[PDB]
Amino acid sequence: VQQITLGNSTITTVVCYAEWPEYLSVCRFYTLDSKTWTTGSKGWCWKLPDALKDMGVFGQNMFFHSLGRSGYTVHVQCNATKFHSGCLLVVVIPEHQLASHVSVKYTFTHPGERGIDLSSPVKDVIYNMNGTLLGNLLIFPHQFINLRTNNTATIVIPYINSVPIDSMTRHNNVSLMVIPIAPLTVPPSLPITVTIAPMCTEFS
Amino acid sequence: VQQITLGNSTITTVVCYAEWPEYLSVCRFYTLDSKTWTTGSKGWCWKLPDALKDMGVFGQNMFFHSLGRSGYTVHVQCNATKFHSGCLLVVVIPEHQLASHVSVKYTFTHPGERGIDLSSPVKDVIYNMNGTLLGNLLIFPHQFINLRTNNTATIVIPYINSVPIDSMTRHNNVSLMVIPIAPLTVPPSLPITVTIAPMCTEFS
Amino acid sequence: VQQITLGNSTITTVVCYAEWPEYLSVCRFYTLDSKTWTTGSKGWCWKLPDALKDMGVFGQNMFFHSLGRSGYTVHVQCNATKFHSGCLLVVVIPEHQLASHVSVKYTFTHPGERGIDLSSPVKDVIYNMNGTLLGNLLIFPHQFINLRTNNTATIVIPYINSVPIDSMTRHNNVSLMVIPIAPLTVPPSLPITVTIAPMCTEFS
Amino acid sequence: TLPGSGQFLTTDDRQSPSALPNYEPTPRIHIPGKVHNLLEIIQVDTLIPMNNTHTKDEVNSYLIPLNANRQNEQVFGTNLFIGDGVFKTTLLGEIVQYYTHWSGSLRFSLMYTGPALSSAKLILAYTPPGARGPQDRREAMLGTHVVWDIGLQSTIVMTIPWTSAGFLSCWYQTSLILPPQVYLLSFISACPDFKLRLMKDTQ
Amino acid sequence: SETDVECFLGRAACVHVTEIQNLFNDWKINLSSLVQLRKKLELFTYVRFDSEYTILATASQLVVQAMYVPPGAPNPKEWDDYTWQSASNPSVFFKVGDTSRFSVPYVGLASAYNCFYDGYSQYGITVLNHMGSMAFRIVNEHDEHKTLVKIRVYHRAKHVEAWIPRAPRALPYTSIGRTNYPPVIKKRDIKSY
Amino acid sequence: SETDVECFLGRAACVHVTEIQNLFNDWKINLSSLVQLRKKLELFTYVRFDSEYTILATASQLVVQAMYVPPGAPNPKEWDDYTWQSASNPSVFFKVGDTSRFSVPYVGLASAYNCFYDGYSQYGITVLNHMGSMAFRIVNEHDEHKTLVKIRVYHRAKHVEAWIPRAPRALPYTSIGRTNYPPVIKKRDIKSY
Repeated sequence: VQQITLGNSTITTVVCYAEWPEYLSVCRFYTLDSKTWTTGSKGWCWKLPDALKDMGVFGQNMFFHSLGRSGYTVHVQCNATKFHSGCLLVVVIPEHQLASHVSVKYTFTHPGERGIDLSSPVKDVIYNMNGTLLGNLLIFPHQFINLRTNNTATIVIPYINSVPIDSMTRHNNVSLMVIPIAPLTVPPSLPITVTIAPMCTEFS
Repeated sequence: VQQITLGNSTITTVVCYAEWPEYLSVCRFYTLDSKTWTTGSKGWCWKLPDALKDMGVFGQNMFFHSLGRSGYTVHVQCNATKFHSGCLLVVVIPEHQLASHVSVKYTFTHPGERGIDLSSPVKDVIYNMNGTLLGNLLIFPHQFINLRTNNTATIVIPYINSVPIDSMTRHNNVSLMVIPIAPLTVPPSLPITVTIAPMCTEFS
Repeated sequence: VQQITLGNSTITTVVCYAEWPEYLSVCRFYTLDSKTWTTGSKGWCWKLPDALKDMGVFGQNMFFHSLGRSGYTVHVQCNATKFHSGCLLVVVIPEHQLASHVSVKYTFTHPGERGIDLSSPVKDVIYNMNGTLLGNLLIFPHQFINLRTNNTATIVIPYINSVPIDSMTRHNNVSLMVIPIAPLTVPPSLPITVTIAPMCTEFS
Repeated sequence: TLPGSGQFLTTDDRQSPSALPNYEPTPRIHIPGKVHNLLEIIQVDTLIPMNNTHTKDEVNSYLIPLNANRQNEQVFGTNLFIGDGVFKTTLLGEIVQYYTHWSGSLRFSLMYTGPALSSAKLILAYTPPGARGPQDRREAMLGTHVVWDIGLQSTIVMTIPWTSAGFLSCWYQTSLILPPQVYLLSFISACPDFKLRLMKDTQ
Repeated sequence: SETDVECFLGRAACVHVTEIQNLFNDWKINLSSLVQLRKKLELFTYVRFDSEYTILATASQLVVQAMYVPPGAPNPKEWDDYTWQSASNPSVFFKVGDTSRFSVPYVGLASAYNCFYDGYSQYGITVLNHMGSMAFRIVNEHDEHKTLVKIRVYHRAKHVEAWIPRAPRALPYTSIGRTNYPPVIKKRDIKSY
Repeated sequence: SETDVECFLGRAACVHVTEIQNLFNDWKINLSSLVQLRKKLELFTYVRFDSEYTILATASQLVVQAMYVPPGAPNPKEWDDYTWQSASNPSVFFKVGDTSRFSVPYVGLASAYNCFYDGYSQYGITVLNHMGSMAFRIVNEHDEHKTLVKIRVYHRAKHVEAWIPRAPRALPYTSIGRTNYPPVIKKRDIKSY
């Protein structure tokens, strides 16, 4: 029901491209720093597997072996009461080539667990970091989080890449982005907890 | 025949108490620094599992989990030609309480991969570090290495302890000692290579 | 076991291209002058059938009939004790076109039983007499003679030529070369006895 | 006529009229040692000129020198670039440099030529691509290796994993016991799984 | 049947319009130089198709060599280089005014070409979508006058396959291989029909 | 399948690049003149393949006769010799700018051509790998101006077979048919990776 248990960890609680992650150990829930959806937030972007580069055995085996191949189950939680409103857009962008704020430097294309706060590569949410309007980003696997309707969003990302295994430290397969379309109106801040659990994680 | 393969490693090449190591991953050959059996050597003492406290995954899991339980296959090699003589005494001493050169300090009872060179706790080889003559140490599982007769000695040590699992960092279950009884006479030094492979290694 | 008897002669003791010599009398062991592998030897080269141009019935029938076709079993022996070291490279080179020390004169391309001592055509062992490195000569049928490991080397050469029979006095089908790779280190000379026995010798 | 008619595409193999249709050429007989596939001859192990520290090419260039009274030092060390450096002139780098992509397993061998009284323990550690090559005997022994006793077994054969660049080092575990300079012989070959594609032309 | 990817991306486009002298130009095969083809290619992340070039050489006031240089072969540096005669570089000889036609297989290293690469191997500099290079030379010798042969190369993607549909591009391009951009939604009020 | 000898040695190489005047050149067919083809041929001792020439004649400021002279026929000594009209010499008539194409069978005397011959029949002078000779003449008559027709001959070995693999050649060549050579192993120390 509401107690998805994965490994030694336990938490309390939309298949991407209808292709379940599958093989050609390290499957646990990593709970990142909770983001504060203020009234003036423009979005968040998490790179995978770069977002898990320092998180225990997953982040260690990411740096030890060069080639790896991992799937994910992404839980994004915006806990709220029945008075709060707003909707977050959780999209998964394969090979999210960023546009610079000349190529974009490595420290920002690979930001790690913190990701890039778009309210601080280019941070213009209207062009999807690439000159494409944000509205046409709905072709990717998404789900709206309407506190009126929902409070959780789950995105099952398979391994999407052109080689069966690749260096996880130089290339992000997918990137989780959470962009607030309707602003938070409340009777002035609201936390977002993102917990990333790698599934079907393969190595060399 | 002569190519015992264990894991990702490969090497070129007497059951203790007739009790094979057995359960209630990390099994590989660790090749220590080769000792130089000079004409004036008095012996060597390796503590287990303390001798493997920093050797990769074995030494890491020794410090991560408190309780552990591991067996060993000890290969002690004194490579020589057909002109060299001498015999080394490889003995395994369970709960080898040392006598000080007041209790004996931790840095020497737990010497790690280097062990204690008895030619530098008390280092008197005649009393077995405890007031017992060296000759009565033959009740333990031993084998002589006569370069006339042999060049290798293998000692299979099971887990010998009074609790099923115990803290490996504060208590050495067994200690490998190699004491030269007949001195090396040659027509003036000879290397000894000791390779310790943990088998049946258990953790909490 | 160790007494290969061929004809009226008796001696005390790697198929080339896996093609056994075969027909479309004179099969005996000819023991050449023993070579002295000194510490400063660069190699030996024997031409066949030119190396047997004066050895009895084989060398006589080589000059009487123009066209002939013969196979060989080449025994190269470097007799030694169990203190001697070194390795000789016995290679068979089909159509070994030599490079001159303008074409190369007949007296040296056809040296007879003595062959060419490369320590005296071009005699540079590094270029295989042709501008090709000596290391890439291992594609031909070879065997190393390590006095540590072996003391004999046998090379079975079939008839390798583009016509079924050809004039043996103007064209060498194969050439035996023995090139010392590891130099002889001894506690300062060592004999090499080469005995060539023609097999499957055909004439017009 | 469709587009591209009357062109001469050099890669278009077509049948053509024979200028001598009556000439019956000399019949083909079976000469021994036919090579149908280049994977037949890269299976044969050839020497590696590993001692490039020599200023000229000579037979000593095939000899890796080993020295007595050496413990924990490095014997030799090499990269796996199959188009430049030490491998460019071996049979592997001489056929491999005709192509662009080499995906296949290798068989790397060594042979000790020292005296019958000499013995030594060398560590043959294989570091896969992406890690840094070991610079001491302990990082190498803690990895994947084979303890080859030169005194007992004079020849070792090591199967290098499928690669499609990794390092290879050698260290003295024990000191070399000399009799009352020694040389090492290294050989390289290809496993039968070695593919080759996009044949190129070096200029 | 016109909405299939074999028909949408698989139409002959002119990927390069050059002009040679009687001297040469090399060009990295990059279909993304065409904003009409680039705007169609960027609705997909990976796309794998065999190539097919039809080359039309026109004079302006003869034989044209069309050489496909595969990945890893050296490009010509002079009109009289040895690389022009390398046996591994396929070249087609056709007259000026006529048209040449050949096909190159899938020469990428991955299972598809990379239209976007989120990482480093230079964020856009990737060798997976490198199809090689084309060099052209009018084989003649000291012809007493110089005639400029305009060459028009028409590439047609065949056996087209596409994956990972992407958002359509609304704004123009500024660089090759990079998504760096310098209002597309035109203003109307919101209630007026 | 690219490592088979039918594909490795069997690719069209340009064996000769000449230039004729509006007068002739004879050339002993010798594929070993090309160090790119010679370096491929010298990894084998004997190799037997039927031949296939595609001849491209280009003008520079017409009909080109491509005559294959078999072993033993007399070569032309003047442009107006009787040997040009000998019925046993096959000749192909094609226009300048076009290309000719024909095939010659295995015309060697042994069961394979001899790439190396350890002996005398002149250590390299052997008649077993002699494939004959090619003579070219622009059939015209007192044309009021002289036009130089560059001819590019492309030979492609087909039905390739090889034997006796040899050591690969590391150093350059100095003569035709002789292995006479004038450090290839580049210096690194030996322990440094």
